[PDB]
Amino acid sequence: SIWLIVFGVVMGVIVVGIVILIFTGIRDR
Amino acid sequence: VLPNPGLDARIPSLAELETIEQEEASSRPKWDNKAQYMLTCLGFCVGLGNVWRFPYLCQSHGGGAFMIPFLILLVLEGIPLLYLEFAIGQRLRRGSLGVWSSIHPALKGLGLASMLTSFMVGLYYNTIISWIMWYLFNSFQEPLPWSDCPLNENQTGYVDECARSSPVDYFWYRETLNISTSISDSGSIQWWMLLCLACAWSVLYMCTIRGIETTGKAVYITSTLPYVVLTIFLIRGLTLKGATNGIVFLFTPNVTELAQPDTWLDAGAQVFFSFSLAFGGLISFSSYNSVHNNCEKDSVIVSIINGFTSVYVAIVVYSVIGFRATQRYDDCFSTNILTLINGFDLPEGNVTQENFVDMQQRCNASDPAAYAQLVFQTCDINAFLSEAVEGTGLAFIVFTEAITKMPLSPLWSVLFFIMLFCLGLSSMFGNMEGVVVPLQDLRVIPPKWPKEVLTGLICLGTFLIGFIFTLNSGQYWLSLLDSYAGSIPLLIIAFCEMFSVVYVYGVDRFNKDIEFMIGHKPNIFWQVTWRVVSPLLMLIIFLFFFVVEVSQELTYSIWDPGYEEFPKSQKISYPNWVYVVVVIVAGVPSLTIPGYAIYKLIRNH
Ligand SMILES: O=C(/C=C/c1ccc(C(F)(F)F)cc1)NCC(=O)N1CCNC(=O)C1
Ligand SMILES: *[C@@H]1O[C@H](CO)[C@@H](O)[C@H](O)[C@H]1NC(C)=O
Repeated sequence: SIWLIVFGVVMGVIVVGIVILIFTGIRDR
Repeated sequence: VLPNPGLDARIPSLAELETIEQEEASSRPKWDNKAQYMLTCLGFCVGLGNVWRFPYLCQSHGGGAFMIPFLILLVLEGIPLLYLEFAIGQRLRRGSLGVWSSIHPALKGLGLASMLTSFMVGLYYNTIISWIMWYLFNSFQEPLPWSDCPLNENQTGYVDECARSSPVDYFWYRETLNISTSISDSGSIQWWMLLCLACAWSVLYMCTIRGIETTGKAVYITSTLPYVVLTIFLIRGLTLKGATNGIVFLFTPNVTELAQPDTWLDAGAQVFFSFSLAFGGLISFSSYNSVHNNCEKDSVIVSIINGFTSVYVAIVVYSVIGFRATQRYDDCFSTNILTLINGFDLPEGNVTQENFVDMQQRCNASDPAAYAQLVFQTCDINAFLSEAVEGTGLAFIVFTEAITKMPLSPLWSVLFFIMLFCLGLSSMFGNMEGVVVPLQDLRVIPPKWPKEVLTGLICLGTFLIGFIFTLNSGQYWLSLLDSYAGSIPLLIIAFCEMFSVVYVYGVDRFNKDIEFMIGHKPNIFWQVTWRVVSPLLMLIIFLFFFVVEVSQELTYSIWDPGYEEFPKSQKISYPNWVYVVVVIVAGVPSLTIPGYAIYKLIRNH
């Protein structure tokens, strides 16, 4: 579904961002 | 003026403020730049609550009969609170819970009522954001999904619901909400709504993960995009066929309703929702500024933008309202032309709007019997412009229908839902601030644990509470928060903030404090409003608010396909149990203020 696939893409980039951000904090030492 | 002993111990010394900015570089957050703070204040005083509520209340009272009271109470009750919150935060270097607890230990209740209010308005606005995302996810389709109706098992009959209503009305109520016929009919969870709610909460967490370390970079796109896109839509809205019809319609208010206490009460309560006053985010955010930051100039700049943006968004809505009403007038007109052309077989194009009533008579005289069966419509445009929209219709019914009638309809749908999504987000950063900072200041989670852990659990907790608005009967629940239940607490907190800063902390100390921070005592404008105007107005509005708004029987609007005059409005009475919910949602926060104060003056004994 177009809405589903757009949703998935948005979720993916958002969760990836979250993961990068949390990891960035782990990097901050 | 009220006896407050030990105040000087609890609060930072005036001389200690000069030796705090360069030695508290750690432990406390700092704005990287004044721009970050100004963009955060912009997003919280001109997010949703301004841009979402104001236009609805304009068209639910009168286009211009509501802006007058709104702009009066913005100046006389809003600017004063905005300055007060900015200054008190900047002075006492703490959040809402830290600030009121340090002015007097019995006022920790004021800070707990702001955290709960902030919780509840966050829960409301993030459901609106989940709907906005549903519509943004369906905006990548050349024929927008709300432009057409579904068929029947015969794949030859349009769905009766859509047929009786519209493609848009059906996409809102059936394809999005899957709404039930009353609040008592709970049904179950709409999985596709649940996926949108998770998306809303998850994006919010990505932006608020390290408070202002992360939200201060987010605001560079989140508080700048909405204003440019709202400028583009202003142009497109003005270039509409009937745009000016609505623009003239909000600047010719009926004055008979300028004398209606409901117009004053809604404007009263809108001033606190517009600025995000009495939530406590503003106090926390101003507490991260330099002690020598000009908070007076900031409050005035934010205010001017708040008023200007309120009137601007009303122009963008009414240009689209005017466009819808004019395409109805025309449509209705073109069908009254087509009834007598089909009845008297006149040449097409012979009968026009210019020559219609004459033709009606010329034809009536020719064959009155053959004119009698010709049912017509009585459709003046002032009857179309003044047709109020219940609920969230302005966003998901009026603006969505009008975008389909525009060319490149998918590019205007994506811009519209991206604008609203960023406004939602900017507003959600303030509301999250107002829940996270108090829970940090209640030392409830292990200090060792990173804030990231606390932020995450608030997002999960509130996400789980928001499953009630994913039900078949969710909208009905969200419309209870739209009741006076969502407002009484805000009016009580705002009054108590004003009173406690002026009479419990002392306005005289507060003036010496501001004079230290910005270099001049606040002028006679602030003095009059802070000591009499704002306080008296807040008390009056609270008193009369119960006199009518609260006294009136709580009713709501149900979407029942099985109802006579079906696509028309059937308001019913909420069940008795629902009223109990309104009491707890509005009472608990309000009663937290005295409740905690009475607890503290019986522990002392
Ligand atoms: O539907 C809207 C806003 C729509 C809108 C706003 C701005 C724009 C812009 F022009 F900016 F694009 C376009 C649409 N508001 C509903 C509302 O506030 N309530 C609360 C009280 N009662 C209710 O039930 C519903
Ligand atoms: C809508 O609600 C009804 C009643 O709860 C349910 O049977 C149906 O599966 C739901 N889904 C859709 C797509 O309407």
